[PDB]
Amino acid sequence: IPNPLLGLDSTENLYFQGIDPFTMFEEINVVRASQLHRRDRFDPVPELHSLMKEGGLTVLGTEDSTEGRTAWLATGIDEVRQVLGSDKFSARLLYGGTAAGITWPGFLTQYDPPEHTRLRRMVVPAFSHRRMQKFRPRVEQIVQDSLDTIESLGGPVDFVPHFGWAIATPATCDFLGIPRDDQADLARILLASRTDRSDKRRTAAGNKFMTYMKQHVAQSRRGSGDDLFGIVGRENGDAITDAELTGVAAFVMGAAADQVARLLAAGAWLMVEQPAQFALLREKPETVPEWLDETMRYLTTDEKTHPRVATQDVRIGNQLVKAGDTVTCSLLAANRPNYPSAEDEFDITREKAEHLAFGHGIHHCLGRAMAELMFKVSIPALAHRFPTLRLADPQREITLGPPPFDVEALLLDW
Ligand code: HEM
Repeated sequence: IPNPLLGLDSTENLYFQGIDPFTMFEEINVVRASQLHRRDRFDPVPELHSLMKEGGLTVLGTEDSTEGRTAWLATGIDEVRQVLGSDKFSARLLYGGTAAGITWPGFLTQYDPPEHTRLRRMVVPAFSHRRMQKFRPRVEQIVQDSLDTIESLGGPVDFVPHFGWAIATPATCDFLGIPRDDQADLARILLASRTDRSDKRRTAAGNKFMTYMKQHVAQSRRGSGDDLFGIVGRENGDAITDAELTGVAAFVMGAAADQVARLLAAGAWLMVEQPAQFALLREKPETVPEWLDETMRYLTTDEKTHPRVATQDVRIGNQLVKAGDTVTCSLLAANRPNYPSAEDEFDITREKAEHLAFGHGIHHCLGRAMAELMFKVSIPALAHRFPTLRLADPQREITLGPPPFDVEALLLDW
């Protein structure tokens, strides 16, 4: 029971007779983790910078009950790696007990070994470095088309739709063999499922997409395409279900496509904030072999991992994480440990900049090679195309939305 006589926070004060206390505990902690992972331009916010100084593992929240659950945040790189690499944490148990089945088939984030291992192993070959090599020429074409469209319009141009989304939509669609004629309507439907203010209309749109995708999966899984479905379906036959394939594909075009768009927008913004450094990339790329890793480290566009649930008591760094506790890992804190300082600042010329922008352990980003391909093609292509790229209005702050790193609009001229 919150006490609204004492405090002002709306989220913490929400109460009505018959409210679920556990739900409120979970939701408040999610809100806290989210607030901590907003950004101050490219930087951690002061609240996270402060929290980081406290130690490598801190309490986000601790339930009203005697012997109730604690939600933890891991910020130290050692603690983050330890939690994410441990077999004593579950991802599945975040969504229900041992009894509860899979809620969203193909949502790998939600599986534990052994079934996480089998499903990921089945879908892995479609996401390989070799497979991305084969995909590069198509990505290069997508990027040039987008730059052509930008140039043809004239500045100012909003790089969120015209760069991030203009690349992410066709790239993710092409990867799944989605016919060119279907892609614009699908992107529109996905927009509605991500943003519509009516939850009812949001669900209708989501269902419309999943219906299309289920049909596409059934059509493609036994055919001869180089799309995800042909590859995985030909290789695995009936061992992978239509629902599992639908789930994987939907993540690629849904959530993951949003991530790529957000990364590309954040990248374009960094280029106009650090033009001398990216001039080095376009004119002498050989002198900056590790530019990609440094950029990923600095940007950390996926600030935090999904909470993991302790399956038994476990020592993390110095603390005791009790069975049933959750730990959320701050990839942002792990990647920016020395913020602020000269050494933390973006430096394109740095030695092999090591980072956890794509996570760690068994759940590490399946699409890392794809995301990297996207970025390694798009950013240099943009730099060469528009060397004079700048903010249309240097006086105006860039508006950032809720995490993950969410550039709402990026008006650039050249
Ligand atoms: C289209 C490109 C992408 C695809 C297809 C993709 C796909 C995936 C999938 C399927 C997972 C779950 C893997 C598992 O649980 O075994 C995952 C995890 C993850 N991805 Fe991506 N991803 C993409 C882009 C990105 C980007 C741009 C970032 C930002 C750096 C990112 C960061 C992460 C992180 C941090 C995790 C681990 C989450 C956790 O441990 O809770 N991904 N990715």
